[PDB]
Amino acid sequence: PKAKTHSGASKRFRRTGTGKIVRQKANRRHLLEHKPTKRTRRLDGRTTVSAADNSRINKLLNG
Amino acid sequence: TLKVDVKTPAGKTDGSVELPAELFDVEPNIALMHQVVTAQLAAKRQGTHSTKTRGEVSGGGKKPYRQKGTGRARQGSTRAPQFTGGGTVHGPKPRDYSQRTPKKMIAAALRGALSDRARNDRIHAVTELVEGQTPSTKSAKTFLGTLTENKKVLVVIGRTDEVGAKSVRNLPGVHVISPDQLNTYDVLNADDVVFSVEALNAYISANSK
Amino acid sequence: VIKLHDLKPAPGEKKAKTRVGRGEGSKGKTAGRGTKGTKARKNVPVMFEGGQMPIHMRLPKLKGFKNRFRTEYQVVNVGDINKAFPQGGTVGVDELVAKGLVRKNSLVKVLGDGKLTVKVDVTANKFSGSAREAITAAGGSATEL
Amino acid sequence: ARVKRALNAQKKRRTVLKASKGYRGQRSRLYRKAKEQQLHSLTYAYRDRRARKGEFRKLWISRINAAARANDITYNRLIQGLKAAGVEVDRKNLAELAVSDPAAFTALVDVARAALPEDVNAPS
RNA sequence: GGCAGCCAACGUGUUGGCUGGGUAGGGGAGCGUCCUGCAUCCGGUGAAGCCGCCGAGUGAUCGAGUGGUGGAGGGUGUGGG
RNA sequence: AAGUCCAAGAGUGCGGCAGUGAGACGGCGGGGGAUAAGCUCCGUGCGUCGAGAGGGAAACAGCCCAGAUCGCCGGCUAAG
RNA sequence: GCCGUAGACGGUGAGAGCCCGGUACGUGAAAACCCGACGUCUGUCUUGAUGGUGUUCCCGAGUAGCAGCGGGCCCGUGGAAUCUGCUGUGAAUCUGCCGGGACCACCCGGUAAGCCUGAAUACUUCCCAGUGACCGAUAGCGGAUUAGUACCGUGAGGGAAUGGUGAAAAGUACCCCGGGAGGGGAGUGAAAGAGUACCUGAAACCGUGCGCUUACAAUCCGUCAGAGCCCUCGACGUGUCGUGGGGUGAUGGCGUGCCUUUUGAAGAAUGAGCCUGCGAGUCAGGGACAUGUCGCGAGGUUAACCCGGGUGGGGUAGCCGCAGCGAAAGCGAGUCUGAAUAGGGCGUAUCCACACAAGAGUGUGUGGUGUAGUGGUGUGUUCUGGACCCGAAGCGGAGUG
Repeated sequence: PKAKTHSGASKRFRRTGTGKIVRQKANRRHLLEHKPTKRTRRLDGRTTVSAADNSRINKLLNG
Repeated sequence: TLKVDVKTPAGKTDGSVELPAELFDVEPNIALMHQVVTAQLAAKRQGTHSTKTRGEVSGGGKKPYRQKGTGRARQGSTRAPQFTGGGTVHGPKPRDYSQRTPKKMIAAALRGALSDRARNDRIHAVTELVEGQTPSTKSAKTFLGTLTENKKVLVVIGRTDEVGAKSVRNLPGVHVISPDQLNTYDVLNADDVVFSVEALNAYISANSK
Repeated sequence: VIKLHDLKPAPGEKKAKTRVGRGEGSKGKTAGRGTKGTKARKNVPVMFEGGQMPIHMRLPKLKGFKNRFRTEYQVVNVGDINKAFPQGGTVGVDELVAKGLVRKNSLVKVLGDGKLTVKVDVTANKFSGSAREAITAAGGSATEL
Repeated sequence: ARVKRALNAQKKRRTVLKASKGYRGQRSRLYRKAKEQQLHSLTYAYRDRRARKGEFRKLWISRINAAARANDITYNRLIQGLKAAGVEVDRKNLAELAVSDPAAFTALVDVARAALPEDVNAPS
């Protein structure tokens, strides 16, 4: 039997050209009125998955 | 390019064959040859061994007695592994042992084996094993005795030559094979590799074309 | 002469299997599991973090869609063409796959990375601006399929 | 390949049971009880190999003190005097002299007494 | 006085300096059992097994050292499971 | 700025494999309690037991001395 | 010495090509059946084909389509296409109708509501011939022995244990003790330390004989010192020492079982009467990650399948590597955001030298050196599977009372 990739992990995480695993930041979907624009601007884009989650994220992505 | 002289059953020398360097002068590779021969034996082995686990042992579908009160150990089936007559926990099951070694590895191992044979001067070319149309183990034995005095000899004979196959078939240490089916295990098993001339040219043409 | 009993594995090839739970000398009575618990008996799923919202559920899904009508190209740079064709000449997809530069039956786009110093007649599905200029400057034609 | 454990098992069983000969009761007949007693016996042997040196030294000191007091000197003063006179004889051979050569022991007592200070309680 | 681990020095393996309690656990190297490819040796002038003696190794253990009993198969080296 | 430096077998980064996530008592600083508990909750480049044998405390995990590679029918000491 | 197209495998008084059944290789069918071939026989075409020109009729009906409620599709009702069940409603015959993931237009494909069809594929109750880095009597089928038997249950149903004398019975004539059983002589046999209680014959357990020790003594049953007695190996005299070895041990010091599980157990916590057998990290997959080792190497490699009495030879379809950035269109050693040559994110393997700038941490440019993956296989983890082994109360389906 082949190994199945985790669907949520696949939809949440991507990889870069060298192998960095990349995620998105939270607290941005709604309730945006009282959030200042400075805090809103640090919450978008992508960030590298922290070294603690690297192993589990790789496991979920590969199999 | 080492030479090999052709002999005849009559005892005379017919001609010479030129063994290509790319086939008979490669450097032996012990680890590669060991891997290939081990893979060959693994493919040879048949794994028709089996045991019945706790599931396929007959009976034993009922709890033998109550969980509590009897003063004995808890048992859930009379066929549990710890029972006499119970199933086997991690026992043999039929399995396929053959592995997928690359063709380049296989061919290089065969080249190394035949190259070692050539280097130690153990390759013989023969126009024909016995005089045609009737098998004769006596004639074949005499000719092979004049050829090599070693115990185990491989004979590489074409598919259509029945007289030589039937003639050397019964000799104890002799193994008869086709030029198409040359393999590292057989080559290393033999002390001497006795080629028929047509088998030699067929092998050389097939591998160099 | 090499016989069948002279065949040995390469040094460091084979490593002795770890047989576990075979006495207190090596790995006894627990087999490297420690005392009781969950891991003492079965396993723990990877996507499980003890009860709190797992890492794959508390982050937003990556934005966007996939666009299954995407036209994907296999790319080759002018530097590789320069290295592989010292004598110049016509360069099409057939010889680009012959010299092992792109896949066999794909779409080829040519990119201008290296330096081109030979006369070459390139034919491809698509060309980049830099690649086309670099090919033209060396007196070659960038014929587009 | 089904393997029978008989040969491998009886090897160690015979070894332990032979090593446990002369024990009393179940400890010389039964493999498990013999194994337990073997654990204890080897622990005791290892401990007493260390403690035997001290026990023999205690015996030697007792004999040396007995003979020294027969020569009208105490053990501590005799040892201090022998240390001062530079005599390097150890307690085993001192006890051997005491039991076997009383005259030689008396000579050593006299040497120690001569090398002792005039007043042993003086602050120097 | 004997052994082992790490490191250094000099050389085609010796010397020296430090170090060597240990549960969960990690790492390295090994003994014994069976079945096998290949090569060798022993065996009704007595194999295996079992019971002893006399010994041996740092350990699991060993005795191509020897007696008794027994009556037909084993040992060794190097690989495979 | 030095020291240790044929070692602490030290720090830091990444990776393979873990176990642990019930602690105890003793010394100092505290809370709760009656400034009781062999009580309970914290702090401590504090210690020991846990996972630590040997000597002393009569016996006596946690106190004092001291960290067991092996042998010796050698010597000097620690607490006592 | 001989045979060998025969040196496969078994038996025969111990390892047999030449003693036997056989083996290689050839021969054999009255009858029955199964295959083919040629015929009688049957059918069909021959009152028959062709290439052309312009109009009406026909081309599968309670069907398609639509609606309601469902099923199944990667698709869990979602914008829900295609297929399909029940209930209603219900069309046209070719400028017709159905499909191209709601729908509409255009182009494309096809011609539903009639029916038959081999091969490639799946399985073995049964029959024949073989094979095993499968088991060898607590194993292997439950069943090598009376086996679905004995026994248990009202019933459905559950369900065992029990192999080996010897080469040949040559299975102990006869005598003695004994009511017999059993034995002692005598015989058979190479062996009766093979006597139908029978190959070998271990441990627990139970005796008999001999040596030392033990009835003033508080013993986790040992250990370290150790008198005495006894037995051996040597040298020497009449019994006395040694580089000795063994067996017992009067007496002295020291000394709180094993395992689990615990802060902590000799614990008055748990488990174990004893011995002998058996009883727990295994296997599958081009699976995932890491690390050895081997082949090739900017390439590596085949899957199904085809041909070989084999482990060998072919097979380029695919997969991985070779360019990245972006939600995407797209652009590309750059790219995205952005009005920005204005900063930032990601990327251009990595190093060295040289210039230009800056000391807001260094950046930007020119040169070189140049980039390492992939396929087998060992090991450690991991995924899906009963997944290291044992253990509930209970839950479903079908039956028996």
